[PDB]
Amino acid sequence: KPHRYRPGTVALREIRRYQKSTELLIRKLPFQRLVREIAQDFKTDLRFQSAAIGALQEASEAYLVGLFEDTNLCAIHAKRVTIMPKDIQLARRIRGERA
Amino acid sequence: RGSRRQIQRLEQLLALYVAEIRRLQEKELDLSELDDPDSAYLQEARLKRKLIRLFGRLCELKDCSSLTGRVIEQRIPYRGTRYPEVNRRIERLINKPGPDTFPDYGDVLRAVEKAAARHSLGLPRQQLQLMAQDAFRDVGIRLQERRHLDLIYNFGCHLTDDYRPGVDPALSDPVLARRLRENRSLAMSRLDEVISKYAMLQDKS
Amino acid sequence: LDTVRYDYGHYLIMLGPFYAESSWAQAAVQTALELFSALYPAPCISGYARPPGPSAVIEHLGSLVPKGGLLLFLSHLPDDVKDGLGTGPGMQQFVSSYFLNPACSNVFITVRQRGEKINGRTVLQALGRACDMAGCQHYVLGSTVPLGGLNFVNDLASPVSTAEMMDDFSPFFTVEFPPI
Amino acid sequence: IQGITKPAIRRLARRGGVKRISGLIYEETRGVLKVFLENVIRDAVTYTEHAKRKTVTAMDVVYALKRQGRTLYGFGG
Repeated sequence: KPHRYRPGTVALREIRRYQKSTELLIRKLPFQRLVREIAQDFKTDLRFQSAAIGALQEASEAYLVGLFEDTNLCAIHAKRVTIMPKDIQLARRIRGERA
Repeated sequence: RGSRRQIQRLEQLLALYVAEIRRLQEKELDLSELDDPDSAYLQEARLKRKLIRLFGRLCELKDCSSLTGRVIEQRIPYRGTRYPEVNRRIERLINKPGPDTFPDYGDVLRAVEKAAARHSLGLPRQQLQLMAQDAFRDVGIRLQERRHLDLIYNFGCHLTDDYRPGVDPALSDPVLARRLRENRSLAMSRLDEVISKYAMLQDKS
Repeated sequence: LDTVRYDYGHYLIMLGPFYAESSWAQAAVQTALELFSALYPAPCISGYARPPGPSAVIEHLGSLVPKGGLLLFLSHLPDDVKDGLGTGPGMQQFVSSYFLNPACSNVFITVRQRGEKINGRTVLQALGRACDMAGCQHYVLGSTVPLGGLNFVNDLASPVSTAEMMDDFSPFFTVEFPPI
Repeated sequence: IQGITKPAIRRLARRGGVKRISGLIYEETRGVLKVFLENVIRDAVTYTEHAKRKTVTAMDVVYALKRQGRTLYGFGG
């Protein structure tokens, strides 16, 4: 239990959200461009808040890890077997919905 | 103490980075701004990283070791067998550092047969595997909702922050409710047919 | 009272003890508050709520919160209730027995602590001193948070810091609020 | 046409407690990702233009996320 730091000028929950955001896996240009692809897709042309791209990324990876969590949570094996859409569809069959 | 005078300039610099991070978080982007590698979004991410490592500099500057307030950090203790030193080896799944510490069934079985072997338990592969399955699903779930929890804790920014659940506009204007029931229909339809798409596709094997 | 906006991450405090008897304690809480506005004159209270009254504690706590919910600690409960702990959600039931039904002479406040030590005092500390001098008991129960309605964390083992109450903590024994 | 990293996906997978994966699972996650975003934005925009606005808001996206079933469950009560 070594010492810990709380700064005076910044609320922690802000610093924890910033550190949370720097943690995201996918690179942010690829993402930004995938939202472009879906917007130019939808024929809707609206400016997006950058705050809203933020929300979309945080939530997307939430969902994806959520699906791998779901798929590994039903794996009973004799040794490691590599994971296939068989397995994801079975995991989803058992639990479902989101993450 | 003339140095203690300098450390607060670093702290308010932190305050400044957060000022500009919110100024960028508000800036709105059309589509061509969304192809931009220099866009207000990516600027906001460059700023967030420069902040967090200023913070880290500063943490290692006060001896205080770098970490901040997350449920990820606390080791999650587990005694779910009736056998406490199986839970010795098992309880440090987590002792492995940071995120990405999360097992599959194989790992739990290796740790339960580790604590079976070197502690010399000697119980059949039967109830050994009951212990391994019960435990794996139990801590799988506990860990999952611990992560989810950390998500609803720190999510979005000061903009998403102010959200009441019952000012949802769909409530007073049922035309909107109509449209949204429609979109959710579409959404679930698609999810399930894409998952089954790659199922019945990988059947090509 | 001066007000400031309600955002997540403030502190929840309760001012009071644990006509007639309720008339004495009253004179103290409102006294301490005044003293506070004097001792620390910068507008940090977001969400004072008494109303309507007299009403069951959790209902008092209901009108305190516009968004999200609260997370409070078992060590920072009043020693009268804290003592009845020394067994899972079995104890959720008891802490409901003490903090749900009983009707309060107490005042619940949410104060925001933002930098800016005044004189010697912090927010929590100027409320500490103004409270003691005013002859008034005060418990800092926990902090205001995005998740859940009412969330208790098991604090009994190690206490939380006066200051370290804003961290994440993952509760057991979660309690939904009331209706209107 | 360039995608998103085969390692980044092997890394989301690894985060889910998954070691290695069938090849085609790579592109499955791509597909799944894109479906998700679609019907979040679809819902977000539905708000945005109902309220008659030229910009999609981080609030619009919260209102959409919480509508996605379990996804944001627990937030803001």
